[PDB]
Parts: sequence; structure tokens; C-alpha cells
Amino acid sequence: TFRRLWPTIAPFKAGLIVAGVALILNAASDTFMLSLLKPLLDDGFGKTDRSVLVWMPLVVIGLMILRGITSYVSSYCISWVSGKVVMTMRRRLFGHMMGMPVSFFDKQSTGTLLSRITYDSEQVASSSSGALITVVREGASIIGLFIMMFYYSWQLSIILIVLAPIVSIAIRVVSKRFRNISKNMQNTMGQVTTSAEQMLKGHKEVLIFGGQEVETKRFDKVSNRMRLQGMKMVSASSISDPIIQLIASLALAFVLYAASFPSVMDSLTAGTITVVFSSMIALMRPLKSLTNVNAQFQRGMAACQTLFTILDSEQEKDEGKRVIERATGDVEFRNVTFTYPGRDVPALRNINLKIPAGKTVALVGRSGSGKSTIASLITRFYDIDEGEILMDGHDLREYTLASLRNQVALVSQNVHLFNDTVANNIAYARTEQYSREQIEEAARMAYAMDFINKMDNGLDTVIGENGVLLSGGQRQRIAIARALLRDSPILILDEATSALDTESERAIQAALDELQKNRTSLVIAHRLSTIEKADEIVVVEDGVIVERGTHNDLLEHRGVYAQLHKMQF
Amino acid sequence: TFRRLWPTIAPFKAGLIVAGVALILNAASDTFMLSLLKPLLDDGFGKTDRSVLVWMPLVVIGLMILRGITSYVSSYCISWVSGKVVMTMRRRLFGHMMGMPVSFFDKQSTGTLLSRITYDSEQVASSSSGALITVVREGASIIGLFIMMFYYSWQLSIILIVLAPIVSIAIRVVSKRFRNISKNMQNTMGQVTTSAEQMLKGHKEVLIFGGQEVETKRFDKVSNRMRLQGMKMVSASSISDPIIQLIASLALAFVLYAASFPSVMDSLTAGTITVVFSSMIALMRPLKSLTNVNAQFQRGMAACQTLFTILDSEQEKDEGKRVIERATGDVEFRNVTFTYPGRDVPALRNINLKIPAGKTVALVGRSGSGKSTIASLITRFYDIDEGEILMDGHDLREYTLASLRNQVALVSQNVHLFNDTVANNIAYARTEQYSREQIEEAARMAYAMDFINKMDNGLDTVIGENGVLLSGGQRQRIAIARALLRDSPILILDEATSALDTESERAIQAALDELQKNRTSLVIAHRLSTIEKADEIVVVEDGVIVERGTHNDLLEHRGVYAQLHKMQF
Repeated sequence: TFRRLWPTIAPFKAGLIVAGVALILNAASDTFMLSLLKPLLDDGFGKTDRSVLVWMPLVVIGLMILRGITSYVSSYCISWVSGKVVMTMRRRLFGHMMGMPVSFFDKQSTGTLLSRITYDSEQVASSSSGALITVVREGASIIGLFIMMFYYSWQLSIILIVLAPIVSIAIRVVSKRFRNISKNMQNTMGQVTTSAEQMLKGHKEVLIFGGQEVETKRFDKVSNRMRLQGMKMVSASSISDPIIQLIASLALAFVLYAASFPSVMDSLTAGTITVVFSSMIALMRPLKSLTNVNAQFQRGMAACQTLFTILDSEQEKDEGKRVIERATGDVEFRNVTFTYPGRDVPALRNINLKIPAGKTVALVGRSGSGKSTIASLITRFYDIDEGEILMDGHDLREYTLASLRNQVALVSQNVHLFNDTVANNIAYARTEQYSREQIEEAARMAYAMDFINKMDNGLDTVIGENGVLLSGGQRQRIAIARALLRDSPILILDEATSALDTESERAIQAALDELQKNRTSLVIAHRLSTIEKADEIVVVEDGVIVERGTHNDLLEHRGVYAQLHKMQF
Repeated sequence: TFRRLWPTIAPFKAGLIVAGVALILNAASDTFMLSLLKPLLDDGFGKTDRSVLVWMPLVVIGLMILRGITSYVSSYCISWVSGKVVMTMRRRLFGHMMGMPVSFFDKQSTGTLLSRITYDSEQVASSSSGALITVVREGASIIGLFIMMFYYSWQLSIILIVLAPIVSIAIRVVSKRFRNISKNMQNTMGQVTTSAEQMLKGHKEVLIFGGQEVETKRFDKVSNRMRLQGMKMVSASSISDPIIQLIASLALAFVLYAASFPSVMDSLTAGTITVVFSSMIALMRPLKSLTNVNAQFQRGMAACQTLFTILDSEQEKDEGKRVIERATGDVEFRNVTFTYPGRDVPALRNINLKIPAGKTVALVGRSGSGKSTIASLITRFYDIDEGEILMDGHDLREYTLASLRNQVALVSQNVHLFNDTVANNIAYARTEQYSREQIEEAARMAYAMDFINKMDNGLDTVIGENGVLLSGGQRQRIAIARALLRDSPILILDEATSALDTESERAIQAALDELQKNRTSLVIAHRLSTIEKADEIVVVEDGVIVERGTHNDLLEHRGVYAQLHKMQF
């Protein structure tokens, strides 16, 4: 079907061949243990007394240490190639889902996207290789049980191949007829049940009119009708199994009658009838399991398309070659509007904001404007439908994604901690380039050394989740230390932190001043210090900016930001 | 357990003993048909005799027209007692639910209260009889096999009972140990999966920091641990079944080895070992179905305590003996405070509201808080928390429910139509009192005559749901005709029509004024005409009365009634 997957299995097909060789030896031990019923009964019990009952017990054991060694060698070699293909494809999904647009992660999929490398990726090898186990076992124990019936007694087996289909089609006809007789009876049962429901609903009408005696008499015959129509879907469902069992037993009677004729019984005996009639019983399970072998391989490969779509989806756009070494320039928004991919209401209207070099600008949007959305466009997480953002005089779309994003740091509250010791969590993606002494100086400059010195291993202690689990106040300043080390020219402050606790706010502000000393800082304003010290203030009500004026005039004249300040104070 | 149900079954116990002797006859045909493997393999096939193969094709038929005639006489004589027990207990649940206070129906839902007489009532007899179909059958197909086995070979069948518990407890021990190991490994699998989830979440930090190559190298070591740990749950779950099969095979080898010894056995003739071993296989099913029997009988009484809680619950309070023939008096709410039983916010404050004889009043309000529920108080559908409703100088609580409910009628849009020809629908609970001529006169005077002639049979045609499904206006006219025919001296007009249907509104108003010549009326205000010609106007403002004067002064002084007019105009 979608078996472009095979190229990722062929490198490990040597495991599949072993697990197939050890799967026809597991199936040839199912039919070589039924074949013992011939020596057991014909030769070991009836014909004589001994000599076959002291040899066979160990052949039952020795055919179950070969059924338990080929049921494990065939479950380890289809669990090694089914684990090395759910690893060369779990690791290609993640090699894609770490270089594609945030839109996909924008709650288009959050937790189900771990179900596409943990569940819908192990259902591509727990069902596309569980449909090779049951097309080489049950499919080699069907063949294995046809060179056994036709070898012990072909005359009797060929009958069982003629009556098997007739019996099966007759049983299917009867069963479907009685599944249709019953089905059209449940319709009437539902009609009467709905009629009773039409009685319960009018409870108030029954009460007020004094009909508690008339209504209960109309249930004396609506409940006596869902009985008689309930005694007839059990007089039509319990009359099916007797009929199908009688049909099946008629074929047993016919086979036994055929064996009575001298032309069949000569080479039949009492042991060659048990290996033939007790393998067709053993031939039911294989044939039943073979039916669900294209309803698995199309279920375990239907999940190989939900993720082969992700594996070839559109990654982030790198259509640009304007790299930058250090962005020592202004940031300007020109006719910039933005809409959430997947939404029709434009999140941003006409925006014209400039961030001069070295000078910080602050945003006040306490009314849920979406100030967070403008902060995302500068880093090119999102793409703007219309407008242009010029950094150093050139639009970001011309800028290469890697270099553009290298020159900006998201210093925010909800930062993410990597499950690694906090020395690459500070020099992340640059641990090779930056020495430990530089990391120490960065932590000292941001004054973040206090949290890391108090913990156990010092600086080489795992800081990520499911580990030390440092508090939000401590988590915040690790990002400031990161920025101090990577020296991003542009700063994107969130400042959503509402924590006023001492030992948190004092150090946070101390490191914030150092970071913004000489950084073009777009701030999401919630603190008074940055509001009153920022070179430019902008208040955004919704979409377009309403007042692009500095703090003095904005505060003095009411406008909009002064109302939000009255809310502040 | 909660077998107060037995008195309901006892009158039909003569159907539970014909389904008992028809299941022990069904089980005696499972073990008398396995017993034929001895004559077949020893006298028919083991020898050259064809005779034992000429009567058996029929005994295997004559025992399947006795297994199919006692598998249907055992499903009719127990589907007749499981049908007549969910019939004298369905209509005992409905003989109660139609005489008990309204708080239940809104507390529960008609959807649920139908599952208590359609599903949870047939789950009592579909599980308390499926737990007798497998205590008398599988308890007779397990004594028909412990007898056949010991009759055919008492020596082998005692080793098969000594070794059964040993290799069942050993199998259970092995299976539970490997289940514990699998769960221990699944814990670590979940741990690594959560570690990967902590990887995906930090997508934005990966993008901005340029760590697309460091976060794919750390997945190279997390996926390689999901695999190596993922293939250890299949190297510890596929190593269990081989062992629990090798243990069973050791049991088989021991039994065969014992059969070798001349003293203990070798009275077996290749059919005495098949009717024993192949009955032990047939004895597994009637033990798996016997362990779940008390998990059924406690599921068929876990859904029977529900029906004995709904039954024998608190029915509507008839704690009042005062009986009124015709209530030609005034209805006064005095300090009536009411809260929805099941709610804590009162819907009525101190309420005073007098309806004098012959004079209609109109309740004015739009919110519906303490407005539509006032109508329910006169009929005593609900009970007020404090206060009293004096009707003809007596409180309603003193009045008997039967003699009170018949002196009041709700004429509203949401009237429920009974599944009956529209001559009792109009004369509910009074068919024998009023002749067809009176019904015709009531319909003519109520201007419901037009809808009657233009239908199937006039006043002899089913009108309710599951029938003709007449429109809302026609049902409203039917309700008005019912009010005229019953002559209830108190009137509870809802007036929620809110429609201007042509050629029906004029007749509706005609019948309204025909009703309001007598019959003191409490009207929920939604029509200007009824408001204008109202003797007294009462205005409710979200649970309190703001105005009690008539309309003439309420309109001039804006207050709130003129606010209702503003909403109107």
C-alpha cells in the first residue's frame, strides 16, 4: 500500500529472514505434535502396551523446547527489526518536527504529536510486522496441516475439503438470515421503547390531570408488548445456534458415514482419524487469523500514512540568503499585519514601529491585545501575510533563518529547560565554542550563580524536568545568563512575571539592567521601572497601535495608556 | 445479595425448573456425545467393524436434535421468566414513577429514567438468569465430565486431577511474575516517553537557539533507549508463553509416562484415552464460564439495587385530607419562598400575590427567575420552603393532591400529547364521565373543530407522537379544549406562543377570551392583549415583586412594567 517504508526495513531484513526461518519451525512443531497422535493411539495404546509411551513423553517435551526456542527466537528477531524500524522512523519524524513551522506546534498538535512518535510509530511495526508473524506461522501451519491430513488419509481429507466449504456457506447463510430476522425485530422493540419514552415525558401532564390510573393501564399493554417483542428476539436468536450446530453435525455424520464404506476405512484405523479430525480443529485458528491479515497490514500501514505525511510536510521556509554576523542596527515594522494561520481575524493590523539601535521600546497591552504575537514575528517564528520587518535595512524574509534567530533572545517567564546539566543549558547549541570559564562569567554577570551553587553537583547538575525541578524564579534568570553569554543584539522581554518576592525580584531586576545595558529591547511591559525607563512606549489596544508616543506625553495626556496606568495605580 | 426480587420470580418458578431439566438434559448431551469417542475409536475404527460406524452418524444427529431441542426449550422457558420478571418489575417501576414528585424527573433525565425500565431492568434478568444458565448447565456439564472421566479411566482421571491444580498454580505463578516484570519495564518505558515529551515541548527554544543539531543528537540517545527498553518488554513478555506451555507440556509428558506403567494404567484402549483427555479439554470451558458467574450475579443485582432505590423511594406527599369539589375562591400566595429542590439559591423572595374570584391576573416578567416556577406552586408540583398558598381559605398542603390537581389546568405551548385517539386526549381520565357529544361541544366551543374534520377519522384518530404529529398550534387548541371540557376553575395560561401564525392566532385569542369569562387566570406575560385586559398586574424582577398595581398606573409611572412595554415597543 504505502510501502515506501520498506527502504527503512531492508537494512535490517536479515532479522526478518531469521524470524521467518524460526517461524516455520514453530509452525512445523504445531503439526509435528499433532502427528504424534498417530503413534500414541494407533501404536502405543491400542496395538500394544509399551515401547511408544516411554519414547513419546520426551518427544512432547523436546517439541516444546523447540516450540519455546523458535517462539522466542522468532519473537526477538521481529522485535529487533520492529524496534530498529520504529527507531529509524521515530528519529526521522523528530528530525522533521524540530525544523518545521511553529504553526504545527501551535496547538494544531501538542500531546498527540508525541502519540505520533510513541504510539502511531510503534503501530507501524506492531501491526505491519504482527501481520507477517500471522502470514508465516498461520500460513505455514495451514500448509503444515495439509501435508498431514492428505498424508495420513487423503480419502478422508478430501471429503473434509468438500464438506468444509459447503458447511461454512450454509452456516453463514443461516447466521446472516437470523442476524437479519433479529435485526428487523430490534426495530420494533425500539419503536415500543420509544412509545414508552413518550409516556414518561408527560409526567406533569399525567399528574395534573389525575391520569395516574389511565397511564398505568397504558403501560400494562406497552410493557406487555416489549415483552412479547422481547420474547421473539430470543426465540429468533436462540433458534440460530441450534440450527448451525445441527448443520455442522450433519457434516460430521456424513464424514463418519463415508468412513463406513470399505473404500476409505482400509487405511484409516483409529489413529489416522484423530490426526485428521483433530487437525481440522487445529486448522480453524490459522484460517481465522489469516482473515485478519489484511485488516492489520492496512491498519498498521494506515498509521504509516498519518506520519509519512508529517515526514514530508512543509518545513520552515529558508528562502533567504541575507546572513548577519552581528545585528548592530535598528528594527523597523512597516505596514506589518499578521493573522494566525488557521484563523481569519487578523491578529495584527497596520503596525509601524521602529526600535532604534541601543534604545529600548516597551509595549502595554493589558487588555489582551496580543502583544505576544508581535514579539514572535521579529524572530520569524510566524510569517506575516503583508508588510515587512526591516533589520539593518533589509526584510527578515531575506534574512536566513539560522542567522536571524541567532541574533535574538527570548528572555521570558515560561522558558524551557533542557534535560542536561546546567552548563550546556547556558551555552546551548554552542557548548563547544564557549568554555566553562565564559559560562562562569556569564552566570556571575547575571548573578545566577546563587541557585546553581546551592545545589548538589554544582554547575554540572541536571537542571531539566524530572530532575531538580527548580522554581520559576530560579528558572527565569538562567535565561538572562544564557543571553549574557550569547550576547544577542536584540532582546525580546516578556516580563509577564508577577512574582514580587524578594530574592527573586531584586536579582531579576539587577540582571535585567545588565542585559539591557546595550541591547535593542522590545519589552512586553508589566513593570513600572522598564515602563518609566524605556526610550519609547507604545500602547496597543487591539491590532493597530493607538498611541506611538514616549512615556512623558503618553502618561500626561489621558489617551489609552493613562487609563491602563490608573488601572495600575 | 439483594434478593427481595425473588417474590417477583416465584409465581413463574415453573418456568425456571423446565429450563433446569432442559439444561441438565443439554449438558448430558455434551458429555454423552464425547462418550461416543470410545465406541468410535475402539469398536468402529480400531477394529474392521463398519457397523459401529453406521449407527453413530445418527447418534451424533439424534444427539444434536436433542441438543438443539433442549437448547431452545431452555432458551424459551427462561426467556419467558426473564421476560415476565422484567415485566412485573418494569410496570412496578412505572406504577411508581408516575405518582412521585417532579423533582426526580428533572433530577434524573427521561433518557436515564427510560434506561431504568428498558436497560437496567432487562439487565437484572439478563444477568440474574445468565448466572443460572451457567450454574445449572456448566454445573451439569462439569459433573457429566467428572463422571465420564472416572467411569472410563479412574486411574488416569485422578492423575489428571492431581496434576491439574499443580500446573494451574504453577502457570498462574509464572504468568503473574512475568506480568509484574512487564509492568516494571513499562514504568521505565513511560519514563523515557515522558522524557521525549519534555523534548518536544521546548520547540521554540530549539528553533531560536539554533539547537536543531544538538536536540537531534540527544534524541539519537533517547530513541535508542526507547528501543532497547522497548525490545525488553517483548524479550520479557514473549518469554512467558513458552514457559507456561512448557509447564503444561511437562504435565502432559508426566501423564503419558504414567500411562506407560502397566499397573496404574494400560486398561485404556486408544478411545479410553481420548474420551478422557478430550473431555478435559471440554472441561476447561465449563470452568472459565463458572468463575465469572458470581461476577455476573453481582452485576445483575448491582443493577437491581438501582431499581429498588428508584422503587420504594419517597413518593409524592399526600399529607393532606381537605377535599374540594369546585374551587370557586381566591388563590393567595402569602410569604411564599421557594427554592428548586436540589438548589441553594432561592427562586422566590417574600412573595405576596392574590388572585380574586372571577378576576384574572397577569404575572409580568422576562428573566423567568421565580416567574415560570410560580405557576408550578398552585398545582403543588413543587413544595415551597416557607409561606403558604391559601386557596378557598385553606392552604394547599392541607388540600389532597387528587382533589387539588383537577381544579387547575396549564394551557401552554409545551403540552404533551398522549398516544391515543383524540377523544381521550381531550377527555383524559374522564372518558367514562363525559360522552362524545360533550367532547364535540368542547372542541367546537374551543375552536378546535377545524383541525378535527381535516384528519383521518375526526375524533377517532391517534393524535400523539408515533402517529399524526400535529403542529404546535393544534396541540395548544387541543389543550384549550381540554380546559373547557374539564372546567377547571383555576387557569394557568403560559402564553409562550410568541408566534403570529395566520388563521390560528385569531382563533387562539377567541378561545382565550372564551376561557377568561370565568376561571380565575394566572398569566405569564408575553402578549399585549392579555396584559391590557388584566384585572391586576404583578411584576416579578428576578425573584422579587417590584409592582403589584394594575396596568393603568404601572404604565404611566415607568417603573418596570413600562420597561416591559419598552421591550415590547
